[PDB]
Amino acid sequence: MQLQESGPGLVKPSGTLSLTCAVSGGSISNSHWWSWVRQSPGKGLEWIGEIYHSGSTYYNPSLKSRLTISVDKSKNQFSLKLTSVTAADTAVYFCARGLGWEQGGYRAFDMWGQGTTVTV
Amino acid sequence: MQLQESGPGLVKPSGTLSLTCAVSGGSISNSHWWSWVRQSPGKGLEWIGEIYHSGSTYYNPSLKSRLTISVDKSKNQFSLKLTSVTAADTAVYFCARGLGWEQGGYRAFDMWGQGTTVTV
Amino acid sequence: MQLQESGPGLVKPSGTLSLTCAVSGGSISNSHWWSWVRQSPGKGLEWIGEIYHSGSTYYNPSLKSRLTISVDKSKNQFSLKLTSVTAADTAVYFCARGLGWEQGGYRAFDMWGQGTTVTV
Amino acid sequence: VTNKVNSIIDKMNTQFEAVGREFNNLERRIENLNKKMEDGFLDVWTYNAELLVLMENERTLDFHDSNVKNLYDKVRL
Amino acid sequence: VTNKVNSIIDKMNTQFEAVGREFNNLERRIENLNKKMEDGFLDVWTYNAELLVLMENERTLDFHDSNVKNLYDKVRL
Amino acid sequence: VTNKVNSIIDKMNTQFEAVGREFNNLERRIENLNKKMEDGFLDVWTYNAELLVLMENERTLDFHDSNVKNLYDKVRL
Amino acid sequence: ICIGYHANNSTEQVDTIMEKNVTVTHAQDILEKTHNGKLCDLNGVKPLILKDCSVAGWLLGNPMCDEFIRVPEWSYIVERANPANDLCFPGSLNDYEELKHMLSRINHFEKIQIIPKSSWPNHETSLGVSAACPYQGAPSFFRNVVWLIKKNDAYPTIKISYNNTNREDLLILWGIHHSNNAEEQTNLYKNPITYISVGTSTLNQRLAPKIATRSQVNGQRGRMDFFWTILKPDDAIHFESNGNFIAPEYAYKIVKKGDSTIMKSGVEYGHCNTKCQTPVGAINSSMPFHNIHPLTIGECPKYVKSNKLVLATGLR
Amino acid sequence: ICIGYHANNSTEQVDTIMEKNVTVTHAQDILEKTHNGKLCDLNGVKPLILKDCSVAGWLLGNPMCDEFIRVPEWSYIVERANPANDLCFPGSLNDYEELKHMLSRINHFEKIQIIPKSSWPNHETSLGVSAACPYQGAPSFFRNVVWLIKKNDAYPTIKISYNNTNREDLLILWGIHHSNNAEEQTNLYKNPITYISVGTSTLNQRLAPKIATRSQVNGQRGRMDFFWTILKPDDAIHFESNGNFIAPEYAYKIVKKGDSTIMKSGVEYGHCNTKCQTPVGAINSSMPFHNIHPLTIGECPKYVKSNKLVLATGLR
Amino acid sequence: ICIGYHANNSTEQVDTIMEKNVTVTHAQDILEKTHNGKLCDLNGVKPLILKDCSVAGWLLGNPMCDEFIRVPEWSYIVERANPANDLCFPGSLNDYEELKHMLSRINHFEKIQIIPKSSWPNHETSLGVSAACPYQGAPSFFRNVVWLIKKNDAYPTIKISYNNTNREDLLILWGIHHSNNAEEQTNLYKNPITYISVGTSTLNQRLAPKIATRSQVNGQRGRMDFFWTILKPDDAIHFESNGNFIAPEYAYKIVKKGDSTIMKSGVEYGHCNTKCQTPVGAINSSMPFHNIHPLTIGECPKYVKSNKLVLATGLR
Amino acid sequence: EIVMTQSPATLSVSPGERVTLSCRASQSVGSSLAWYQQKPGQAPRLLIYAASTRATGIPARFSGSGSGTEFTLTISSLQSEDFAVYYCQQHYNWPPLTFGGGTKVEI
Amino acid sequence: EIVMTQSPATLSVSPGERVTLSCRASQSVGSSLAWYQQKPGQAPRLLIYAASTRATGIPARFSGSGSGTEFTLTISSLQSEDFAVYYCQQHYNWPPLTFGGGTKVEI
Amino acid sequence: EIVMTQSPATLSVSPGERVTLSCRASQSVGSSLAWYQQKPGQAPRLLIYAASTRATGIPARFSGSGSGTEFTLTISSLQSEDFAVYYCQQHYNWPPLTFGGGTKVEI
Repeated sequence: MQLQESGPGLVKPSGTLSLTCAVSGGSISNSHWWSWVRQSPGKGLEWIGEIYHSGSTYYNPSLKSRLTISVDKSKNQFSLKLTSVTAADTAVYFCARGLGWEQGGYRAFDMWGQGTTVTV
Repeated sequence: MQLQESGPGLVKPSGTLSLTCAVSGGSISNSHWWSWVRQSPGKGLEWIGEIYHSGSTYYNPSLKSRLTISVDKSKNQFSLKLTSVTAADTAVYFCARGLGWEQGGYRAFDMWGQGTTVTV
Repeated sequence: MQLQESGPGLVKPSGTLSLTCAVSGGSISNSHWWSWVRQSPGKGLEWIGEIYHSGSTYYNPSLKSRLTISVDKSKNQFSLKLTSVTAADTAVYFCARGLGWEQGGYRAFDMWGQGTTVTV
Repeated sequence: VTNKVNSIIDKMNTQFEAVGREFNNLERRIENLNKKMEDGFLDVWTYNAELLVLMENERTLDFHDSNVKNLYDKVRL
Repeated sequence: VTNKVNSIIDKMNTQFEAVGREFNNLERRIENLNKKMEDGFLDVWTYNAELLVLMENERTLDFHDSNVKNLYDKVRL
Repeated sequence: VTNKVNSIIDKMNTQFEAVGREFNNLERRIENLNKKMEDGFLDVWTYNAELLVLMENERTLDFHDSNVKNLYDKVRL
Repeated sequence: ICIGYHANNSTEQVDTIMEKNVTVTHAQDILEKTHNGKLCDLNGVKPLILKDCSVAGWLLGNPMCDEFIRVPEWSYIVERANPANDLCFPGSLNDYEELKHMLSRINHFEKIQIIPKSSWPNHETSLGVSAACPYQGAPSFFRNVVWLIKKNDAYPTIKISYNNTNREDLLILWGIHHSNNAEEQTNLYKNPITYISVGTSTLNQRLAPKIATRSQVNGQRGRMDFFWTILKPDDAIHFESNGNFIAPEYAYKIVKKGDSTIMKSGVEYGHCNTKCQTPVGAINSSMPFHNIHPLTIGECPKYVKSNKLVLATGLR
Repeated sequence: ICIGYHANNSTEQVDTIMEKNVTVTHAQDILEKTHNGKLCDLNGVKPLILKDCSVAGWLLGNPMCDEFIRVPEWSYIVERANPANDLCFPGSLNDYEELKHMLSRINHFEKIQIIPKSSWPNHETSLGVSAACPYQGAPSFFRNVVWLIKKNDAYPTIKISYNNTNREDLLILWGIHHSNNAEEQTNLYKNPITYISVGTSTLNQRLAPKIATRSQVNGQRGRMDFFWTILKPDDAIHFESNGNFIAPEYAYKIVKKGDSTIMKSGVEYGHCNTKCQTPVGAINSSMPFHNIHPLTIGECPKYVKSNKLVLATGLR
Repeated sequence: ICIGYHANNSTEQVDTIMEKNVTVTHAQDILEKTHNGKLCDLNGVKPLILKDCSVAGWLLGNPMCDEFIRVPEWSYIVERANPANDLCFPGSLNDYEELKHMLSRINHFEKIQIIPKSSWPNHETSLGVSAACPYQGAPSFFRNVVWLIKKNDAYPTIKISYNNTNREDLLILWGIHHSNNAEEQTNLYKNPITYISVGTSTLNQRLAPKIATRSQVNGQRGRMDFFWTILKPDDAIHFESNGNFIAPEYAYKIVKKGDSTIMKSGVEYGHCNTKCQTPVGAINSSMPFHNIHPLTIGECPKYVKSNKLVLATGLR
Repeated sequence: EIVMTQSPATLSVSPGERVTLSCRASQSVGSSLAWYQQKPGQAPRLLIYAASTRATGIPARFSGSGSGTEFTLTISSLQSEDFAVYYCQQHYNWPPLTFGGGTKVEI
Repeated sequence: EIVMTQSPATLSVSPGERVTLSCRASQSVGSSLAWYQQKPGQAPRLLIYAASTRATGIPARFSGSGSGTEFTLTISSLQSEDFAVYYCQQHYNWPPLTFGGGTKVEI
Repeated sequence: EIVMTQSPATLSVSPGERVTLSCRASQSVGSSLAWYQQKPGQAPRLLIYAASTRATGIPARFSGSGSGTEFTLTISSLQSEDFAVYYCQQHYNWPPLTFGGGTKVEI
């Protein structure tokens, strides 16, 4: 599972940030909870949110009122939007996958992508 | 069984008809519903009423307020009285018997008598 | 089984009486009811009262408000107090035992003592 | 005054209705509840009903008296 | 007025009476129903009692100060 | 007088609260008992509420037209 | 100038909060107390009344209940309190109360001859008579079920089935037999450890008889336990029995629904036409209150538990 | 001439619809708040009180409850909550709540030795002892039933009957033993697959024991299940058993009926004479309202759930 | 001097005892009628909603309802009426209604792998698939129980025990399989007359399968009956089986208690933050009366069954 | 109430051939109709009492069947004595057991 | 309350014949009564404690039976040691366990 | 909410002996925690997802256990490629989700 991630660079403050992941080697409609993780110096790792293929979503309480996840099934695509660039701490973002029901479906992240940085 | 009809040939207008059907050979000792049938030109056969041996009676809704059946155990004689003859259409009357419980007790009139007419 | 009464006399009008029935050869630690019986000429016998070891007492309704029974488990002692001497008309008193549970626990009095007379 | 009479039937139309049940002996306990059920509700209702009458009766006098008095006042100025 | 307060008891002398029941561990629903019986009936009865107490006290006060001004008008006319 | 309006909830705050229960297809008698229970309690409570609303509205109106008249009498003598 | 009270004459009184007897002129009454006193027809359709039969007696076709077989459309059921006919045999039908409750919302019936007598195999069926329910002094039995008995010392397993095709909710009844001892069982039937099994799309059942000794009631030492079920449209039902069995012959079919009521009154029948009914008599009034009996049927006025209610108007 | 309102002096206030504290010259009171707080005799007849035994322990003759082998007439029953002296053997009597509800209408009892101990010809009865209910530090058992055990390696099929000759209804109790494993069953009793059967009018019963493994409670791995029934005058009852059987020895007879009540509380006994009782104390008042506890016995006044009820009269 | 009643202006009316429409100036209202009509969160914690799965489907791990394999804390339960995925296998769980009552007081759960899949030494477990609940068009089964099947034509008597070493109380579920005929039973399991037994120091159970013919529902002729129990701390449970057996794999653990309620509706989910809830919509008002629906969750105002309520003041 | 009506009035047939009669009702009845045949100067005799049974009459000569609101009699053969007047009645509900109209078959 | 009474006062019976004594009660007591013998000096030992049982005293010679409100005493043949005063009691209900009146048998 | 903290900052351990790391939380979490470790330049991998079971990686050298509010990693021996930063995580309740602080092992 390649799980590529793509974003423009998202510089201009007081704007909109939109990273998007990309599923390859597999397909949506399998029971998993895709997630976003951001790593920053001085804070370590923060969990952004999760989204299921049906439509259920879970967000970070810190940025619930600002962030939004969306998914489209046309070519197995899902993206993240945050509505204030000034709130970004130029952390490095990753989109990663959870475990299947064979292991009991615990809230852990098994496989990860490549990673991309964003500069404000 | 020999079902006989004893009629007076009542004519006098604005009178009270009374025909007494008596059963011969048999007796009123089983579950049956004796009935009266009147045949008149222009409308064929009309059902007058029925009565069980215990006292239950069923009447025609057309002449319920004016017709009455009575029964006598002493010599097994069952009689009909209609209190006004102005509505009589000189129809020919018959007293008849239905089926027993061995046939399922359907409301059909199996055995019939000789029949006797009357005129006003 | 030995049941003995120690009568201190108690001969004084307008006074209090007492008696101190004691057990020898055994202990009160058993399922039995201990009873007092008084006898006098003119009225035959009279049942005074009964008491169990756990602290249950049954009194005569005639002298309920005036009599009292008590026990002492130190050396198997049980005593009667009658507050007024006039209620006791020189009757002779006895302390006795009932049946065990082997016979069904009936209210007959099996074993009797010696008896001691009291005068006023 | 017939409107006042119909007022009570208007207010009372939501009356509770009782339906019989035939619990057998073995379930005795629950049957008791059912019995007690009626012995509550009917009592409540009848009490309520009686109460109604009283005040209306009082009013049926009071206002009436009041009216004629003001009629005297109507011919008193 | 002591007669009135003594007679007050007859307005509700048929009041509901509670009897205990001992439903075991496998019938929680019906014992919940049984509890709700009491939590409803007792509340209804106490509300009725408080309401009637209030209205009777009000009426007692009202006629008590009405009679005195009635006598005053009687001697004043 | 808004204090009385706030106290209206105090008068009645102990109202019975319905709780949902479930019953299968071969115990219909108990389900009917529960249904009748709920309907009876709700009808009693709504009747009490409507009656109390009416009486206090009447009392408030009486207070309203009595205060002005007594003030007029006070300034009149 | 003389103006005052509207003078009037009166004869009756009324109660109030502060008094118990105050005279009144327009003594309007609101409570109805008088009833006719005899049972009578409702809305022009004759209600069904029994004399000594019971619900169990009627449905199971009691030999003495033969008069009531095909009852037409009725209004309500009035069954004689403490029926004498009832069930002559000392049996017991499981959960009688739910069946009686179900019978309160049905306004018509139709007997359907589902399993014809000739359809039965070699299994003997002509020896099912009893002395507990005589007819004209002769042994007889119920006229709604068939008690199959062995023939030539044989009893092949019964494997009948049925499919519901008409758009109606059929009702089925059957039963099982408890013998007395081993010899009676091996005489009437062929093998011990008999069992019955019922199969449908909503429930299951597997039952066996109970053999023991009991007291003597009506000179008998055996018992019969009946069972019943409701069948949905487009469904199927299956029976299996290796022994004791009370096979059904007639089924019941529902065709109309509405309102009814089980009744336990004690009065005879008259010719009438009313709108409401009570266990003591009919009502022909318009007052909104009555105190004859709380268990009414029809659009009757409300019921209270008092003796005097007056809503009078007027002076005095 | 100056005459007006009769102004006077007062001490305490009252509440109303339009106010909460209004002084009154004659503050009549209704609610009762004081109770003696001691259990005491009712109508001059001593009520029955149990210290530690439960109802099951009393009825079944608990070894540690010898105080109540015989008991006279009473008025009500007081039972301590969560009693320690419950069934020492870890059994469970069915439909306990039903029996407890039944006991709310009986005012007297009489023990009848229906089956004398000698009635058992060739069945061992002296080995029925248990360590779970010691007496004076020695093994013992209940004093109302007999646990029949095999004798000289024999256990014939027990069959018995009884006729209720006298003119009173009887109450009968018995039981069945759930063993632990096959070895224990075949050691105490000769044959496996034991069963019991009960025969009487209006009911039947056929039962078998359950054999499995369980945990350890009071150092035991076996159970006992009891059952009870009521016998009407001029009836007959029959018992049959092929194995585990807790036979009855004594029976209970009802001789009077009336009013009773079960009360759960703990209060010491006193000497008294009341006309009413509550589980916390006695009442010696006359006003018709109280709030000590909703559960009462006797002719006690009504119960409410408030704290201040005043029906005062007067000026101010 | 000109002083009198303060005549003013008004817009609407009000009702009273003696009239139905009287104009009023300060038309105070007390009844709330408007609702948002959307499901939202309660006190900041998201409630649990199920789309097309019943409670039984959720608990037993329905193959097509894998969305809720694990679930965090909630406040209440929303369940759509008559879901299609409820019990794809035509089984029936005993005391379903009773179980649904227990969930009204539980606010959290935790799955515990009490019996690992490797615990089974030799019984085959990989053939437990069915076409009744396909996954991705392939046969599958539940994900909370294991249907043990014979291996190498063998099935040793299964015996297991467990001790509740935790500081809490566990909830256990299992089941038994009703086959169709003898051939199927002997093909899947080695021996007939199978039975299961359970021991939990508080109750007993001894069950056997029912073999008979039935209808065809969902193209199947077999059934499954499930059972459940609650285990307290420091207790022990034991299972014995000699045949048909639906073994458990996961267990449920309670860690918190509070308030909850089952609610049936069809409104979608939306983002909000409210205090009360109704099965039709939320409430954001302060009046003490409403009439949207009698069933509420939270500190909602009281419910009545009327349409107009006014508590106005003022003249006119 | 239930009202009965038959459309055809007069039929002219030869002996031995096949004849049909129609009985058209007004409401759903089930299987609760009966048929009567009258000979001049004689009482009627029973032929069809349940909608699909023949316990009365002459076997293997007549027949009748139907459902809903339509019923029909077929014979497939008739002799010189079969010419008569036929009547259709219902017995689904009481009291008004009305009778159907008359029809005449003749040479 | 329960009260007992015996009608006969003295009977002249020599050693070696028959003698009968009756105990009469005021209410139904079931099977609950007791009988005592008291010869001066020794305390009264027990003879009969239930209506139809025997476990106290010498059994074969003495007997007694009854029910309802009447009971009776029967002896085969008395001897020199048998004459004493006999007392009747009830124990059906407590507390007032009253005693019966005295009765003396004479030689 | 649930918060994580590890006390030791840096440990100097040569290749081939023991080293201990601790993980203590502010509240009881049952048996629900995870441990993560990342290498310089790429994403981290999973090693321990439950309290007492192995997730991924070779088993012979890593381990960890604990309960209540205290958890601890144990190893047999380490090598030149084990030095990294270790992170401790909770998954007992997941509306929020937080990570542990940083820790370094080296020589």
